[PDB]
Amino acid sequence: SPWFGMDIGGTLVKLSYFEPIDITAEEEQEEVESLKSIRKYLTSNVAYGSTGIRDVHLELKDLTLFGRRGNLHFIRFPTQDLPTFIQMGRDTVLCATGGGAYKFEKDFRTIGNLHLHKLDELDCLVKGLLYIDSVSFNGQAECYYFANASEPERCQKMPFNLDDPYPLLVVNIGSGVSILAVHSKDNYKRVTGTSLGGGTFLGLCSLLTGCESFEEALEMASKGDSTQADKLVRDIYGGDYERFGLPGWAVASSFGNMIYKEKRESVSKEDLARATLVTITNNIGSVARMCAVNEKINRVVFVGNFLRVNTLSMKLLAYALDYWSKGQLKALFLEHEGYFGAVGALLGLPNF
Amino acid sequence: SPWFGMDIGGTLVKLSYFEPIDITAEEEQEEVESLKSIRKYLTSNVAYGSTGIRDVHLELKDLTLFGRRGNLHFIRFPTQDLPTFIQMGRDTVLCATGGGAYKFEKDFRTIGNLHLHKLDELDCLVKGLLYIDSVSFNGQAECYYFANASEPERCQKMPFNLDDPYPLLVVNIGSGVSILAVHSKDNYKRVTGTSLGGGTFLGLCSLLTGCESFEEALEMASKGDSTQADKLVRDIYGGDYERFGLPGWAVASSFGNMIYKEKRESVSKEDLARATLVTITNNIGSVARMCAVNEKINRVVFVGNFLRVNTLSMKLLAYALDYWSKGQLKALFLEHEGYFGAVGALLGLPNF
Ligand SMILES: Nc1ncnc2c1ncn2[C@@H]1O[C@H](COP(=O)(O)OP(=O)(O)NP(=O)(O)O)[C@@H](O)[C@H]1O
Ligand SMILES: Nc1ncnc2c1ncn2[C@@H]1O[C@H](COP(=O)(O)OP(=O)(O)NP(=O)(O)O)[C@@H](O)[C@H]1O
Ligand SMILES: O=C(Cc1ccc(C2CC2)c(F)c1)N1CCN(c2ccc(Cl)nn2)CC1
Ligand SMILES: O=C(Cc1ccc(C2CC2)c(F)c1)N1CCN(c2ccc(Cl)nn2)CC1
Ligand SMILES: [Mg+2]
Ligand SMILES: [Mg+2]
Repeated sequence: SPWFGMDIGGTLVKLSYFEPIDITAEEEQEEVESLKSIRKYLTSNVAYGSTGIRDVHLELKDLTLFGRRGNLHFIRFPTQDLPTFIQMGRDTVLCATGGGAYKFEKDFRTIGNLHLHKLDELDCLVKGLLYIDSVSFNGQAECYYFANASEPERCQKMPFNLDDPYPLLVVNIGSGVSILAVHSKDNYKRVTGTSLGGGTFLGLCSLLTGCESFEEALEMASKGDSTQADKLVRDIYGGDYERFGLPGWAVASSFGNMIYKEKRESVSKEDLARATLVTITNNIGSVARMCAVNEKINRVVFVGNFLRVNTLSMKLLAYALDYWSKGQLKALFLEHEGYFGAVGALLGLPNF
Repeated sequence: SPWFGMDIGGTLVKLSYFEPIDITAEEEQEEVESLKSIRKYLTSNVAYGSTGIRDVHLELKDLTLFGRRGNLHFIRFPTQDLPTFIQMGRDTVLCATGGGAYKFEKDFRTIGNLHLHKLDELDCLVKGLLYIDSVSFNGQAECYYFANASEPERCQKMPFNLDDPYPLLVVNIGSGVSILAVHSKDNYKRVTGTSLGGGTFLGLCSLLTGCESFEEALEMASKGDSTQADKLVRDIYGGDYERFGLPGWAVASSFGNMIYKEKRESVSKEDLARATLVTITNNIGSVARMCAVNEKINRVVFVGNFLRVNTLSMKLLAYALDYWSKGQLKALFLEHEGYFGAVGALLGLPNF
């Protein structure tokens, strides 16, 4: 049977598949056609149906897992299209995590003799993240940060070493946000969460601008000016608020200029997309900073798919965490951002 | 000259006026007509122009201030209409605070010989709050909370004593949010702030629903169902998330159901007004709780005008702080919610 791990989130299903590359002559003969056509279908296509995507650039090659050499593949599709996935499956031990492992448990069991083992979101995320960093990204660092995030002429992606990764604050930006404090391989807790996450950005953006995809929303935001919608410290004070070290450019009230009808009439959809992105991102950064301070942790790693192909938000998080913490905290990012739960699920396979 | 204190915020100007009631026979004769017509105009009207309002129910009567007995009056109008206020003034020592004391400094000096003394927002808020609580609300408690905020059949406003008020976490919800830690009468700090405040509610509401006033926005929200826009824990898990004590009713992603076109098409403006209010209010509550935990303070007082005639948000804050803190924190409220900076300004008058 094929080796999958699946993280069924509120928005996206993430799938990790291990493709063995040490298939012997005897093993190839003694393999069932449906197993052969699964591997063929998955490795010969990068789009699956109309909404499935293989993130080819993330592939881990020549990985030794469970005593086999193979390639680790990373695949995603909308949770909305899980019925299509299950129907295809009805035309195997499945380790699954995320809320959808519970919600859609009965649906997966419509696949005859399929064994569904549910694993907790937290153990899977932590196990997957530590594993991927431990095997490296094909010899390159899995973890990176933005050096000199204060000056834009100097700001550049640089690798970051996590050989001793503890303690770690993990900020998981999915539909919502979960915040975890990791003190060791077996000692971690969910510190808190916020409901202002990726689904808020996408939902509000679609309401305000009519955008029809995550990528279109980011493309509108790259052309916008959030200060058209937001009220800044200088709009209230006429400059800096010296007494409390608030610069004139800080946002005092997100969307706060939209209380005036004349401003609502002149703002562009691109401006509103950017103000939505900036509002959500800054609020995540601030919550992350308060949790780091309370947990006494200075390394904050951001994961989840809100940050995929989203350099605006990454740079904003890098700059804001460094500025508002007076350099006490480092914003850290990971190449395999959205897939750690799916990997951790796959890694629970020996337990069954 | 009349005794005013003024807090010019980003959205509202708040004015406290002390009306002496011990005016002797000689003092009344030796008073200039313009001084007489000011007092007459202010005490004989409750609407001023088309946007000024005297909050008559807040009046403090027979207060002894600066060695005179008088009544303390509380008046508000939009910062947008401050030019009208200044023009009326051109047809006095002014203690002023808030950002607008700096921004509009030069405008106030167009009033001949008027002396403008700017006072810091923080000192004024703390001084005003402690003063009003110390003199009481005409013999009644200035401070109150919602008893048994968990059960709605029992939930009722009850008075709360602040005779020793320290330490105190003050959460000032204006256009944005400022959070203060008060350890004594002369020892207080701004802990942090958030830009998701009252102006966010009003700005987003106006964009999403077309509402044209704060009160209309609250009226739409009272008729709405935020779960039409928000994605709940049970939408993702199918129930509670037992492992982390997240109830199925908690919001997992604010506006997170609005990523689906069919849901955007069926949601009502009232639903979106309520989701806006709930999103902003819960985020303020969560930030307040994290700051309380980090400052080791268990009493959290909420002020500012986001909460005036807004019992939905007060009850939401009362219930959420008690629930998520497992009863460790008390949400506290004050009758003179939006006016403490204006009172504190007035109290700086002897210094000049
Ligand atoms: N193709 C995409 N479609 C939808 N959302 C996307 C896409 N790419 C990135 N995103 C963003 O990524 C978020 C989902 O991230 P993800 O980490 O996969 O959450 P999730 O696991 O589905 N939700 P959760 O149950 O809270 O853990 C969305 O809210 C978007 O902001
Ligand atoms: N009549 C009203 N008009 C406008 N906003 C109102 C009104 N009544 C209540 N509000 C709410 O109260 C908020 C303003 O509160 P307030 O404490 O007066 O802020 P502010 O001092 O003007 N702003 P700031 O500079 O950040 O301190 C608005 O954002 C609304 O949510
Ligand atoms: O964690 C969350 C939200 C959440 C839930 C679930 C998930 C994903 C599916 C697993 C998330 F990403 C996010 N909340 C707990 C803390 N909250 C508050 C609110 C008020 C106060 Cl006063 N304090 N805290 C807000 C709710
Ligand atoms: O206080 C504020 C906002 C603010 C300013 C001014 C006023 C009123 C006029 C006086 C407010 F009500 C609110 N901010 C500091 C903390 N912020 C962050 C952001 C990212 C990170 Cl990572 N950390 N912190 C956000 C900005
Ligand atoms: Mg997820
Ligand atoms: Mg104010």
